[PDB]
Order: sequence, then C-alpha cells, then structure tokens
Amino acid sequence: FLSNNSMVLYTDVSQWDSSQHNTQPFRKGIIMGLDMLANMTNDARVIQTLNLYKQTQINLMDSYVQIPDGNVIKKIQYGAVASGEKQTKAANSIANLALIKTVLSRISNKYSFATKIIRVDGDDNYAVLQFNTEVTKQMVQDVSN
Amino acid sequence: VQYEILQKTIPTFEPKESILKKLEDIKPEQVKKQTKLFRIFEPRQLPVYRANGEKELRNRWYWKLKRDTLPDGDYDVREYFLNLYDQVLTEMPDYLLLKDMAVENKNSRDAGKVVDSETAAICDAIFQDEETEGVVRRFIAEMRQRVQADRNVVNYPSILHPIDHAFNEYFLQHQLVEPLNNDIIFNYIPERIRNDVNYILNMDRNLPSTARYIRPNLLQDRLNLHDNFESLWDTITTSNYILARSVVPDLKELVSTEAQIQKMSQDLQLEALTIQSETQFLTGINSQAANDCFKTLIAAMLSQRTMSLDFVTTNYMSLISGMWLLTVVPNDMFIRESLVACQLAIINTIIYPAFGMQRMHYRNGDPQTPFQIAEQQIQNFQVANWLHFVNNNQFRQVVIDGVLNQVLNDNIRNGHVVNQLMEALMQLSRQQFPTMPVDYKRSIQRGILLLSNRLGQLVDLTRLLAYNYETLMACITMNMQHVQTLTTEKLQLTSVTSLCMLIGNATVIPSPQTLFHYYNVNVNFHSNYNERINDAVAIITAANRLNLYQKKMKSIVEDFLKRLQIFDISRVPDDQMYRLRDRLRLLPVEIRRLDIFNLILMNMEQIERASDKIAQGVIIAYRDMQLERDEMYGYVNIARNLDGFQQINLEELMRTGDYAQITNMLLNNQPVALVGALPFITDSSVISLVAKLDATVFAQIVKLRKVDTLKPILYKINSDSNDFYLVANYDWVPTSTTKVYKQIPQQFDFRASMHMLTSNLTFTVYSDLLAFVSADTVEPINAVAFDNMRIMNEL
Amino acid sequence: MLIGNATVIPSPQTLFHYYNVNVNFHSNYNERINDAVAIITAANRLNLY
Repeated sequence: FLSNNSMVLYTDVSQWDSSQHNTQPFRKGIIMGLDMLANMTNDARVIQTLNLYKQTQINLMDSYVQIPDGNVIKKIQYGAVASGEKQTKAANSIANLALIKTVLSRISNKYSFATKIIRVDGDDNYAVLQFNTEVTKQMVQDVSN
Repeated sequence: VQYEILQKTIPTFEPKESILKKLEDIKPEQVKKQTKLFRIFEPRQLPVYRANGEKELRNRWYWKLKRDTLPDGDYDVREYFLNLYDQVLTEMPDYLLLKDMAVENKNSRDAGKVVDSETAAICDAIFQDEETEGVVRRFIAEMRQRVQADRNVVNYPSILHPIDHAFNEYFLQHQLVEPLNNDIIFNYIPERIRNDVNYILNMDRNLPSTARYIRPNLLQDRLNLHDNFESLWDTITTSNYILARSVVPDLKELVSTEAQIQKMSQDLQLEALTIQSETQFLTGINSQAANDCFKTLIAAMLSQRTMSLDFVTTNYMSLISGMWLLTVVPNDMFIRESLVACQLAIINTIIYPAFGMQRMHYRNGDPQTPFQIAEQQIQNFQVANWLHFVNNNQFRQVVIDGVLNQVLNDNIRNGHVVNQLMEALMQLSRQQFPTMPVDYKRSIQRGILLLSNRLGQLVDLTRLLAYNYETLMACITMNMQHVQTLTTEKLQLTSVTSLCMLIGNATVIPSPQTLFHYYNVNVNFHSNYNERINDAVAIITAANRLNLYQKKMKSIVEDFLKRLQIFDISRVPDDQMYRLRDRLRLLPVEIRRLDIFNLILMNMEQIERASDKIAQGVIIAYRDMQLERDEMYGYVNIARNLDGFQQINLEELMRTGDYAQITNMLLNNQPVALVGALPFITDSSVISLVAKLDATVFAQIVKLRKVDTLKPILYKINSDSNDFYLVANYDWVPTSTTKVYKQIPQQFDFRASMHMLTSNLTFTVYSDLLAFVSADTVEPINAVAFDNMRIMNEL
Repeated sequence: MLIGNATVIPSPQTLFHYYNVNVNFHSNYNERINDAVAIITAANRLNLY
C-alpha cells in the first residue's frame, strides 16, 4: 500500500523495557483478562493454571535485580519487563500493538486517514496509512511531531 | 557478605477491575431476623413552667427524637428522609419471633416480660420517679405477656411512639414466611421431573407444621433485556451457556477409536500412492470432541446462544454430517453466513452434481439460503421433502409452568427425521454423476454409506439429545428468548463427525443432583434479579416523589448491576444506565416498599416539626406581636399556623438567586414570612428582648446576599432567665417582632403509648429446600422417552 | 458518543471580556476609518496631488 497518497510511520521500540507503560498497566491488563477467563471456564486444572500465571504476573510487578559492582552487590527496584521469559515476545507484541492503536487514534483529531496495516516484531514496528488526498512535506512533518 | 540498595517510586495505576462471579458462585441470600424494634423517638424529662412563666416543683415527660441530625435546607431534609427509607429497608425484617428480644419487667405483679430493653428501661424509670401518679404504676404492674400455645401465638407489651408502632406493626403483619410440609417440597420440584419415570424420589423426614419457608420471587424479566440491550444480553447468555456446559453429561463407553477407524479404513479402501479426498474424512475423529459437540449443542440450545461453523471443504464428511446437524438442530440457532456457506458446499458437491446440474450461481446477500432455492429446482420427492423439513425446522415457543420454552418439533424428538435423511442419502447413492468422474462418485457414495451404516445409532443419538435437552430445560426459571447474540461459539463439524461416528448403546441421563443444582442456581440468580429490580425501582420512585432534582440516577443503576454479579460495570456507559432507568421508572413497586414509603411520606413532616436544631420558617412582622405561653418553654416567640403573612420560599431563592424581592421587602419594612429549614439560638435573656435583637439578624442579607448565615432568635423566658423580676412585678405580657415558625413537643402518655404486639411462637426456617429429597435413576439402558418407548435401543 | 449530565455555560467574566474586545475592535475600526477619510479629503481639498 505504498503510494503517493500513503505514508508509513516506523519506530524503534527496543528501549521500551524500563518504560512506564510496561510496568503496572501492562501486567494488570493480563491479570484482568485472566480473571475473565477464569469466570469463562468450569474445569479446575485450567483455573489453577490461570491463577499461577496470574500470580506470576503479580510477582513480576515487583522485581529486584542482582547486579554486582566489584565486591558488593546492588539490588534495584525494577518493576518492568525484559527478556528471559516464555512470555516476553508475544506480550511485547501485544502491548506495542495496543499502544500504537491507542496513539494512532489521536492523529485522527487532526487528519483523515485509513489504517491499512500494522506490524510489530520485537525491536521495531511499522504502520502504513492512506489519505483522502496526496501527500506533502508538511503533513509528514506534522504527523511525525 | 555485603549488599547495596536502590529504589524507585513507581506510580500506582489502579484499574476499576469490576469484581465478578459466576452463577454457581452466587450466594442465595441470608434472611433478616429482627433486632430491636426500630425506634425514632424516646421520652425525656423536661422542666415545666406555669403561666406567668415561673416554674413548678414538677417535671414532665415529652417525646423527643433520637439522634437529632436534620439538615439546613429543605432539599437536604428530603435527602434525610430518602436515607431513612433506605435504612428502614435495610432493617425491614423477613421473620421475627418476639420472645428472642423480650426481657423481664422488674416491677410486674405476675413477674412478666415485655418486648424490648428500652421498654423496660422506660417502665423502670417511670416507676421509680417520685412525681408519677400511682395509676401509671398500677398500669406497669398489670402489663405482662400472654401466651396461647394452641395457636402458637404470643402477645407482648410494648411502649413506643405511634410512628414506631406503625412501622413495627407493618413488619409483623407482613413477614414473608409460609408453612412448610413435604407436599411443598414436592411441588417446589418441577412437574416434568416428577412426571418422569426415569427418576425416583423419596425422603426420610416428616416436617411439622411448625416449620416455615420463604418463597422465591420467580417473577419474569420486567425489563426486556433481550429488547435493545444486546451487550448485556450477550453477557447473560454466555454466563448461562457456561453453566449449562457444567451439567451436560459426559458420554459413557464409546466404541474403540482405533477399532472404528481401522474399520473405516477398510470400508474406504485407501491407497498409499494417491491423495484420496476420502483420507480427509479421518481428520479429527477423536473422542473429547464428540463430548464437546454433545455439550455445545445442548448448552447453546438451552442458553439461546448462537453458534457458528468452521469446516474445510476438502473434507466432505464434515458436510455429510452437517446434513444431520442442520436437520436435528434449527437453522436460526446458527448464524446465517456460516450455514449459508455449509449449505452451498453441500449443494455444490453432493446434490447438484448428483442430479446432473450446473454448479450454482449464488449471490452473497441472496434473500434465500441455498436449501430454499434448491428445494424447488430438484425433482425428487425424498431429497426435496428433506430440504423442505430443513428449511421449515424451527423452534416452537410455548409457555409451560410459567417459563417460556423453545421446544423441538416432536418429530425430531422421536428420531424419525433421520429416516427422511437416510432415504435422501440412498436416493443420492443411486444417482450417477453425468458430469463428474467415477472416482468422485465413489468418494461421495462411500462417505454417505459410512453414515447410512449408522441408522440406529443416529436415531438413538437424536432421541438422546432431545431427551437431555428437554430434561435440562425443565430446570429453568428465566424465560428463554430466541434472539441472535453479538457473538458465537465455534462448532467444528469434525466434532460432529466424531459424535455421529463414535456412539452406541450406552445412555447418559442427567443425575438428579445436577438437575437440582442447575435449578437452584437459576432460582438464586432470578430471585436476586427480581429483588434488586424492586430495590432500585423503590429508590427511583422515592426520589421522584420528593423533587430531589439535583440527584443523578447513575450510582443506583451501578449498584443494581454490581449486585448482578456477572457484568462489567466499570465499562458499561452512561446512556445505557439511563435507558435502564427509563425502563425501571415505569415498573410497579412491591407492596412492602410502597407501604413503608407511604408511611414515611405521611409522617416525615411530623418528624421534622420536632428536631429542635432547625425551625420551619420565620415570620417578620414590623408590629409588636405577643409571645405565646407554653409549659416546656415559658413565654416564647413561637408560631405554628403561619396564617396572614405572605411567604417566600428559600430553596427557590437559592436556586435562582434573585434577591430583588427579599431586598425590597426588607428595606421598606414590609411584613413577610421566610419558609425553609433554619437553625436558631435560644436567647434565654430578657434584656435582649426589650433591646429587640431578633430583628437585627436580617440586615446582613442585603449586604451579603447569601441567606445561609441566617439564624433567628427564640425568646424562651421563665424563672431561669436572670431578669424575671420584671415579668413578675411590672405586669407586662412580653411582646416581640419576628416570631419563629415551629411546633412544640408532644406530651408523653404512658397509658395510650402502650400497645400489645402479637406474633407467633417458636417456628423454624429452612432454606436449602431440596436437601430433604433423595433421588436416583433407573438403569440408563432401561430408560424411556416421551413416547413411552426405550431410547437408545436400535443396534 | 462522549457527553452527558454536565452543563457548561460561559462565565459572566468571559461574556464581558468577549463583549469588550468586540467593542474595542469595532470602535477602532470606525475611528481609523474617520481618520483616513479626513486625511484623504484634506489632501484632495488642499490640492495635494
């Protein structure tokens, strides 16, 4: 969908691990979804599994980090996300997708466009979007800002 | 060993989280037994002052309020009374035995009892007072408890204000308990389950007539939530669907999968060196999906949740089993585009290629589904009659035992439809494919033979589904409407083929305990629904009968939905709450609540004339009026009629601040009244009377317009006022401008305030009513259906 | 789709502000018209070409 009328915004998202949007809201969304799913089943092994994944999300919400410096050891409050987990990949894709869906509904306050495609893969993400008219330099500038 | 520490103040994002439950986890109710008798008034000794103002050597008992808490401003007073109505409904008991709350009078002749602790407190105080007549002491000595055990009735004395008597007597005469016997244990169970000879029932107890039981409010949906609240309806529908899945039986011994599928392989005559569409027929013929389809169909048809289909056209057996499906399950029960696709596939790969036709020329939004158009193009009685049945298969809406029911044809229940189906499939096997090659004939005819060699098992399956469906339908209280939901459940036709190909001569009947559990759960949800509707309707109709115009009727609906412990209240918008309110307004209030509210209406003014913190107005007459004689005050500047002078309302003045009228009337010394609740101070002096202070209070109103810092003066004058020698000697009746609009206390009549409260003696209350019933089933092979004929018999 | 149950009207201070501003603009408009007209007419009567 590249054309004279369309543009594409691409963005690196690799620094977004200590960020304020991968802390509490990210974890609590999953906890809420798990609550819904627990009330959406009748078997008990499944509810146990869901409660364990939930408690994992509870504990990862407060997480300290052994880091040496010479002889003594620092431990820092880091209630956020990183790799080293079975979950990090798909969940980061989810959260980045939701984030861009949320931001991209604000350019609509000032532009008319039709979101043609969104893609998220780890350390980057790109969304293409098409306009009612032909593109200019100033729309690119203002969209970016 | 050594450590270091660092920290970071993370923000605290709190969602609303909308704490949920499911139907089986909804707790029914906990009955209210009554505490103390809900007093609003109490007696009190006050001094008394004879005319001329001076004092007796005697006192007197007057009624006064407990907890003077009333506000300033009439709007806030009506708020007060709405809150009081909420309190009474929070205290409105369900049953009550007076002996539990009774205590012993320490001064009765016959050593008798009375009803409440404060009753006896009052009796003892008035008995031990020096200045009480002997006659009230005689009264206190004669007043005792009477009992008649032939009728299980008691009568206890009480002492309480007439409003209090009204409330308590209403509670007594309208306590919702009913005599309990085993006949009611039976008749609480549905008819269809008692009338079913596949269940046997007994009990090992004989309850007495001394027992009691509360009857649920199984009144229907007043709100019509199927009418234009499709989100709430989808929620409710899924939340009943899940309950229904919990109760459908797991299937018994199925045929051995490996054996059945080796037999299928033999009957298909596969080849290791071709593709053979026949191979895909084996796709997903496991168990655990047969059960899944068996469960999904029944739970959908009971919950009235639509369900969609997924099926790969390379697998023709999926279609060949979807035939059976579409026969025995209605079509509006499925979502349209799904069965459109399925019927189109069925046509364009079993039927029109068999009778030698064009493939099809079908439009997406064609107003006819493909079976309807194909009903008339073909010329063959069997297949055409089959398609007729399929197109005109739909539920029958019938109201039985109070509940609506979506009943099947009664030709599906008795499996005979399968005979139409098998005749159609035999008359398709016999066709040639003039257009299409012989391998394709072989594939199709072979597939439909795999299902034609299961005639008896399929008849039996259909009868079994019908039986379990009706048997579980019998355990429903909320009427079951047929309107499509936003959202579907994915049904796989592989699971259908698994079911139809893995079943035989083993019957599953619902255990009576599952039935009773499903019934009690639907009851608890339904009764909660009705009781909460009645709550909210009561509060709404209350607030509109008091002109509480600033109140915004949103939190009420939110409470109503929270108490319905399945919805997401934090993400239902406001328009929907307001439409729900619009429906709630039009409903009748139950009798208990309407009566209590009528009581509060008729006596709220009387409660408000009391409360000596606020007065009901103030007069201003630029005239030297007289002071009134009373005998709990002395000479007072009090008014109780408000005749004459014209009155300004103050809430009307607070709303629309236009002080031109009040200001002009004050400047030009025009007489006026000011009506609205207003505090005051009690100036017990005299030198502040001749000095005429109570007129000084109004000159602030012109400078600062807010009439809220407004407190009239109340000139109570007596022998306890430091300057009473003036009123004693000089012989002048005191006179004052600016009287206060207010009422006096009511004298306490011990005799007439005594009443006799009547009630029962020693009943018992039972809740889980189906606990006394034991139930069991006949052997499942020796079962029987509506037709009085063993189901699951054909081999 | 996002509104309900909150009436917002202009404050009297805002109304007075918005009236005074339009007044000032309109008065300036007429005054500068008058000045330009006077100066043009005086330039055409004093033969300033």
